[PDB]
Amino acid sequence: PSMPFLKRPSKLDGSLPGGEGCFDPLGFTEVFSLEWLREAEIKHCRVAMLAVLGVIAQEFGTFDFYNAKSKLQLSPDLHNQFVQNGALQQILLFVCAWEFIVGLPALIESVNGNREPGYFGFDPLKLGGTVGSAQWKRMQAGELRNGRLAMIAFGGFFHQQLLTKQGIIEQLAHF
Amino acid sequence: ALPFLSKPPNLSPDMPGYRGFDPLRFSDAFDVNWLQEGEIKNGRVAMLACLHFFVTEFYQFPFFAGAPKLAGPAHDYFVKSGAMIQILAFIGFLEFLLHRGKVLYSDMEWKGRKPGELGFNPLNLPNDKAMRDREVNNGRLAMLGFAGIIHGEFLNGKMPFEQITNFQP
Amino acid sequence: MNLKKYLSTAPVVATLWLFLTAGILIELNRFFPDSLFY
Amino acid sequence: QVKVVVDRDVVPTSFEKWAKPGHFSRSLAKGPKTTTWIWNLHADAHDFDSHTSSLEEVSRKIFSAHFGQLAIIFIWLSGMYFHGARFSNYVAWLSNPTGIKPSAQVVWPIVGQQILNADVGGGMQGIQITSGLFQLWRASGIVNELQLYVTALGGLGMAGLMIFAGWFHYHKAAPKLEWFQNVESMLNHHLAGLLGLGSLSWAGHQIHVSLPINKLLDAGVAPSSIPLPHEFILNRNLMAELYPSFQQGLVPFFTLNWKQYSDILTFKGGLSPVTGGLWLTDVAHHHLAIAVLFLVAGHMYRTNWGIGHSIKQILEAHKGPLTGEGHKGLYEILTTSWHANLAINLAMLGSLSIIVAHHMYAMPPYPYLATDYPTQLSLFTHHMWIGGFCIVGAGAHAAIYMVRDYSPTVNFNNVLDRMIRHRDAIISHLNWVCIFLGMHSFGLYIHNDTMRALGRAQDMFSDTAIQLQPVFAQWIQQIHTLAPGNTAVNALATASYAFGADTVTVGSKIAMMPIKLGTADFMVHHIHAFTIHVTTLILLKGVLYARNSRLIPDKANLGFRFPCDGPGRGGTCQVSAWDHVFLGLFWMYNALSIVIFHFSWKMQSDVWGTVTSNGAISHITGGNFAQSAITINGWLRDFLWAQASQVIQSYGSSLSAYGLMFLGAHFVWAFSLMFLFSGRGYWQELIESIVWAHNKLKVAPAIAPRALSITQGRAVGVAHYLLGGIATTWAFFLARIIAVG
Amino acid sequence: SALYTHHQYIAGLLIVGAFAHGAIFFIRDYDPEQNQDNVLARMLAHKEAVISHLSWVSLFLGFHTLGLYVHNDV
Amino acid sequence: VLTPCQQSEAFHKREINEVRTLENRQANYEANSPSYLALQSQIDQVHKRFDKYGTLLCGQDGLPHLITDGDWRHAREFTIPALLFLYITGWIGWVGRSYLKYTKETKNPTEQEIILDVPMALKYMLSGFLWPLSAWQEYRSGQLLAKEDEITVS
Ligand code: CLA
Ligand code: CLA
Ligand code: CLA
Ligand code: CLA
Ligand code: CLA
Ligand SMILES: CC1=C(/C=C/C(C)=C/C=C/C(C)=C/C=C/C=C(C)/C=C/C=C(C)/C=C/C2=C[C@H](C)[C@H](O)CC2(C)C)C(C)(C)C[C@@H](O)C1
Ligand SMILES: CC1=C(/C=C/C(C)=C/C=C/C(C)=C/C=C/C=C(C)/C=C/C=C(C)/C=C/C2=C(C)CCCC2(C)C)C(C)(C)CCC1
Ligand SMILES: CC1=C(C/C=C(\C)CCC[C@H](C)CCC[C@H](C)CCCC(C)C)C(=O)c2ccccc2C1=O
Repeated sequence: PSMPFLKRPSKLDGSLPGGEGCFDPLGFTEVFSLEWLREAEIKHCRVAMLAVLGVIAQEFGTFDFYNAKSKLQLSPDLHNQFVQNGALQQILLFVCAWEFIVGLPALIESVNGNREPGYFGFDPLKLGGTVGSAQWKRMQAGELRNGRLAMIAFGGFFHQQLLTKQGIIEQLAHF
Repeated sequence: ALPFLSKPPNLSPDMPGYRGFDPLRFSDAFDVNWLQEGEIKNGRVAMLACLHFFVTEFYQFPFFAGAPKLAGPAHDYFVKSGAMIQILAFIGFLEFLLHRGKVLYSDMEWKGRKPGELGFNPLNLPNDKAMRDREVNNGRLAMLGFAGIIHGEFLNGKMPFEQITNFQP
Repeated sequence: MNLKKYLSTAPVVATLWLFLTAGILIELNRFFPDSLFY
Repeated sequence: QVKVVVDRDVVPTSFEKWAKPGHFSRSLAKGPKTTTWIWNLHADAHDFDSHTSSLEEVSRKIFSAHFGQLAIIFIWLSGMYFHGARFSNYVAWLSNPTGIKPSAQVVWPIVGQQILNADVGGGMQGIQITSGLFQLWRASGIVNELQLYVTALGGLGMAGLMIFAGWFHYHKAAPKLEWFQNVESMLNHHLAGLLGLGSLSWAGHQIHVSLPINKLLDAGVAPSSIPLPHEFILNRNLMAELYPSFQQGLVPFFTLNWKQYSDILTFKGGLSPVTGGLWLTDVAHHHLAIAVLFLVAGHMYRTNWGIGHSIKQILEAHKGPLTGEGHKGLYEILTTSWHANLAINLAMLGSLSIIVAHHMYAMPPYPYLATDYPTQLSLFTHHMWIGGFCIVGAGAHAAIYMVRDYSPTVNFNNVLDRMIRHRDAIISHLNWVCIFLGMHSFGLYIHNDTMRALGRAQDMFSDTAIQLQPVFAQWIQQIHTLAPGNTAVNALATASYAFGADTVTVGSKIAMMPIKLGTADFMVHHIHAFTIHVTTLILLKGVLYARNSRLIPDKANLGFRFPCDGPGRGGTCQVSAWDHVFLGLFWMYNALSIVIFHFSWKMQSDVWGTVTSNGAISHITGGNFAQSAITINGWLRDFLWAQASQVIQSYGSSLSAYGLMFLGAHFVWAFSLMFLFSGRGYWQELIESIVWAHNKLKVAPAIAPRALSITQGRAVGVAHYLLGGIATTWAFFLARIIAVG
Repeated sequence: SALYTHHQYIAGLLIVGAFAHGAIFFIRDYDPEQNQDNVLARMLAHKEAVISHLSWVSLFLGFHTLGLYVHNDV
Repeated sequence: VLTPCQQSEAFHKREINEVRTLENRQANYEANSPSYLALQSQIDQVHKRFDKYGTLLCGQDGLPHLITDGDWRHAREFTIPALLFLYITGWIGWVGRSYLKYTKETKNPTEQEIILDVPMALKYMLSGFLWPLSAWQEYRSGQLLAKEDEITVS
């Protein structure tokens, strides 16, 4: 098939930046028109890369004056420390300023089909921010791969709780 | 102007203060010239209104109030004292002559190329040039700074002034 | 594209206005409850 | 044969046609020149056999619409599981159920209405449940809040699968009609696949969840020492302690040594004396009986493998002499006309819901259900009321078949229209039975009313006076006493304790007492047979005179929702097959209003109440039925004057919202009469006399303000007469039994 | 308490009769040619204002007894 | 006789009776129950409720009556929300009249009323703020009214 897999040869996609191929074994692009899903893939992979760098950076010891970590999940020590602090509200609310205000119409631009649904502009880099064909697509696939690895990697950075009950660095300090 | 192809609204680029920004497409349905007039007027009266929060310092306290730097119940201090009704008489009896059509969306008097009425302009060094843009930036800045002074008076309540020096929550 | 026409119909804008003024009454009756003066 | 042909990309999914209201009807896409277009927009929103005669497009529309209905039901049950999770006192209710009154909904604190938050115990207040969700969760074995949250989120998950399923089955994969007229497969999967695997899998839940959990809660274990239903399947050892037949595994099942499964499954009947519910051994064994019995039942319809029946060769084979043709045509009626299927399924669905009510009051199947009497009342009453309305839906959609989808070529001399040949002899004998039962069901009440009012109580119909002891019901109830030794050989107790032995009490609350039926209960059963026969009169007159009466011999040429013909024939108001359904809704209100006024007052006199020291008895009214149901002043006084007193004095307390939904429902009931009595020949130029007052001030509305039409101007009188009339008894009933029970 | 309610229901009956023979007067007894622009013809002329304002004052009271009674009852 | 309500006896009888009656449920909970804090807030909302009705007139019933004469001592009772209200539905009525005399002269006035043109709607919603001296100046042009509209036989 056009897939590098069992068989479903180019159900709808293939020209998108999956450089190792078009994966799609379950019928989502069959009936979801794929642009919504591409925005969901890219937005989840961006926020997952911020998630995994958040977990690592919080495990490398930074607090102005707060509670010590011992984990970075399981709400009433970490997550529901800051909600009752009245602290994570605004860092959600500016995301509301990002999503409802300048992300929801952009998603509308990612419905009518004039978006290429990454692309909030945003290249503050000289000598390497090629907007064109080669480096833009081969770097968009790199954002995509490191973002997907951030998605599963953040799954593993969450679910080391039952036989861990500890950090990830202290998971490395035991086997 | 906003990069993700969100720039065919009902606006026009030759309008003063233009920088290409309406993601929630309020330019549609709301008469872009009247919205421009509302941004100009909110900017100017917000501009004066936060200028009052800079002239709460010792100058010009003529015998009537004696209670400076309150900014909260100061509204209660001058509603209670009276004559803020009379400053609505001052603004109301001016503004009838400012616009002369004086109704919000019905019959906006688009005559003089610009939301600026009669040229209240005795000094009159610029005309309606790109000085209008640096009126708009000094209007929007004086909107958000006005809000920051008031919410600084809300939760802290300490100082409109001395939050700038070394005072932090 | 034509969703905003559906959000301009009679019952939907009836709910987006009576919901709104309903919230004016309820949010104006949580902040100042028992208001028989003025 | 059986094959599934599915159109793909049927309808595009833009919001374009949402901007065209009334896109669907070419009779209604003209746009509103009048305001009657507004209401006809909603009266034609689901006339699917009026959009287009093409049954393929109709059948796609309905089959996709069912998923919208199931989507609203999964939003509803996910709502009940979340209000059970975050807002209810269910975790505290699980500790002591007979003391803590069940509450989920916790009223937001605005002006005054925070007083509706009833301090029902559990440390946390809120308005009291009467729907009985906590009893179904204790039966289902939900221990803590976590299963309520997770099952709520799975409820939203299935709601998403039903929205996506309905969108998927109207727009981008929608089937052909040949899929739909493949009905032996439809029965073949609903008897077996839906109900068979439903009852079988539910027997799985009860045996592997409820039997250990409601053995532990029957033993009185606090809801912290109870292990999860999780932990009963990692090892059989936690269940072999509870039920020692799990130690043998499935080996006695496959060797058919089913005597070994007497621990898990049995046939005991009766009630649990500790929880006041049915034995879940009996209930799990029961769902196994529905399991094997329905999986037997599903496989009698030949689909592809040439094994099974077809409905055609069944209905042809009953070629009886007094019908002539036999049932020839009914497989072509019921697979081409949807409205006839809706008539049958609403009749059997509604009568099933009535059966549900009668089987829930006397065999209370949930633990601690008969203890809290409001959940025992309102689950009789609610299922009785939808169980009513669905029968009028049968009487309507039978007529909607007879007006639209009747065709005499397929339907010639069969069992169907041979009724309509002698529909005078149908409706005339219903007329006679209605008069005979009205005299002998209500003339007895005017009799006892007069004889009690004339002083001569020696001439009444009481037990002391001329008695009317129900012979047959007492005899067969005496058979039901003699069941579990004689005929139900392997039983222990009877089918209920409404039949046989002495009462079952849980927490000094009478769960079920043997109901005594003497000479007043008799006459109320003749009320019920009477007002059932009147609805059968109006809903068979609505069907046999649906298509072509002898008054008006062209009704199919006029339609179903036509108002009338005219003042000719001396006046032919209210003559359509819809107008009989208009009448059968009022008689629905009558018939069920005296069903529940039999229920909630015989079982406040003969069953419910408390028990005191030495097993002594105390009812709520205190045996005050047979000396008082025989009259109407005893009925109205001793029931509607006396039981109202806890609804009426309910102000200043948490029962005052029923004191608002009591008066406001009297308002809506009384407000229907304005629509029922008057008509649009008044209101149209009353309104136009107001249109002068808008034309004077230039406030003429561009959609022209008509009055309502006639059929809307009586349909709304039904829908207020029933909303106000039903919500009166709603607020009266829940404010009565919450105030005591 | 019997005389009061007696003469009140008789009173309302007799008003309703006076208006009912009002309508019998305007149908089976009214001649708008001997009443050429007369006071009765003037009454039939502006009757839209009369019905608009009885409908107005009725609509004012019925939202302001039921408004105030449902307010006091809530 | 309407006593001033802050000193009437049956008024303060209702104060003791409702603070005590609602207070009876407050001893059903511990010192840190959420319901106990809720009834703290409710007791506060009863003492504020009875102090903020001080300048009313509760007679022998102990219930605060009102006066609708325009006595100017009872102006906050009736006439200030009277003029306030008449301003609000004069706003609403002038908005609706102005929008109907918009859609009366459009392409298709039927489709204008199902689907409200929220551009022109929210034009007239906000522009109808000063309806006394705008409706009055459109009355002086002889344009608020009409003449020779529809009528029956005579
Ligand atoms: C054994 C298979 C099976 C099962 C379980 C069902 C179950 C159901 N059918 Mg159904 N049906 C089947 C086969 C089956 N059908 C076949 C073969 C035909 C064609 C002859 C039809 C034709 C048909 C019609 C025309 C209608 C139904 C309807 C219904 C629903 C009745 C409402 C109810 O009880 O809610 C209880 C709800 C549940 C128990 C949830 C059930 C969900 C589980 C996961 C089973 C669904 C599996 C699904 C059918 C598999 C599709 C394959 C696909 C994913 C590849 C119920 C969900 C009615 C309805 O409401 O439409 C949806 C309806 O109008 N069915
Ligand atoms: C309380 C008011 C009331 C009463 C008494 C009735 C009574 C009746 N309705 Mg009914 N109906 C009512 C309200 C009422 N309706 C309302 C409000 C609606 C609105 C939807 C309808 C709609 C309706 C329909 C649609 C139909 C009926 C029918 C009937 C008759 C059923 C047969 C029967 O019971 O005969 C027995 C009679 C009685 C129980 C009445 C009391 C008779 C007493 C017991 C004996 C006689 C008294 C006395 C001795 C007379 C002699 C003395 C006198 C001459 C001086 C019955 C006469 C059906 C019909 O036509 O008949 C089958 C029918 O199809 N009704
Ligand atoms: C419809 C219900 C009903 C019934 C069953 C009765 C029955 C009775 N009433 Mg009565 N009553 C009723 C309604 C009813 N009432 C109403 C509605 C009122 C108020 C208007 C009254 C007011 C009233 C008074 C004031 C008194 C009674 C009294 C009585 C008793 C004697 C009357 C008598 O001699 O019967 C006469 C009976 C007949 C003439 C028989 C005719 C009917 C026969 C049985 C039909 C048989 C047909 C047959 C089955 C055909 C098939 C077979 C064939 C084909 C071969 C009797 C128990 C009296 C009493 O003292 O009570 C003890 C008395 O003083 N009643
Ligand atoms: C409970 C019974 C009831 C009620 C309330 C009314 C009320 C009214 N009738 Mg009436 N009527 C009745 C029975 C009733 N009638 C009966 C039995 C008859 C004999 C058939 C008539 C015959 C009749 C005639 C012939 C006329 C009236 C007229 C009127 C109106 C008088 C003007 C007025 O007071 O408006 C005030 C408005 C009200 C009292 C309406 C009630 C307030 C509502 C409930 C609030 C609005 C809805 C609320 C928010 C709930 C929303 C519901 C929810 C689904 C969202 C008024 C609506 C006249 C009319 O049109 O006047 C203009 C007229 O000419 N009536
Ligand atoms: C366009 C808005 C509008 C305006 C200005 C008026 C104005 C008037 N109506 Mg009214 N009316 C309206 C809408 C309006 N109506 C609607 C929508 C209905 C149907 C419910 C009625 C039903 C009605 C009746 C039945 C009667 C009047 C009467 C009157 C007159 C007396 C005032 C009164 O009591 O009003 C009555 C007010 C109501 C019944 C309730 C108000 C109606 C709605 C809720 C508010 C209207 C706002 C509007 C929908 C906003 C839409 C435009 C906006 C989206 C841009 C007055 C000329 C009476 C008359 O003839 O007196 C001389 C009379 O008897 N009206
Ligand atoms: C938010 C936070 C900040 C505030 C941050 C912002 C920056 C606040 C400051 C905002 C500034 C921009 C206010 C600007 C005021 C400008 C005044 C009002 C201009 C007045 C001109 C008027 C008089 C009109 C003049 C006509 C001009 C023209 C010449 C005509 O011919 C005639 C004539 C004279 C009428 C801090 C850190 C500074 C302080 C904190 O407490 C709060
Ligand atoms: C207190 C007093 C007084 C006053 C009073 C008065 C006098 C009042 C007025 C009022 C009045 C006294 C009124 C009346 C009423 C009446 C009525 C009630 C009428 C109406 C009518 C009817 C009812 C009918 C109608 C009609 C029609 C419809 C048609 C034709 C015509 C007619 C008219 C017949 C006096 C001064 C004495 C003195 C002192 C004391
Ligand atoms: C009162 C009455 C009417 C009049 C009912 C009128 C026409 C309907 C009044 C209610 C409608 C819904 C008012 C329309 C108002 C719109 C909802 C807009 C209002 C703004 C917001 C509430 C959305 C009949 O048309 C009628 C017909 C046949 C028999 C009896 C009667 C009858 O008794």
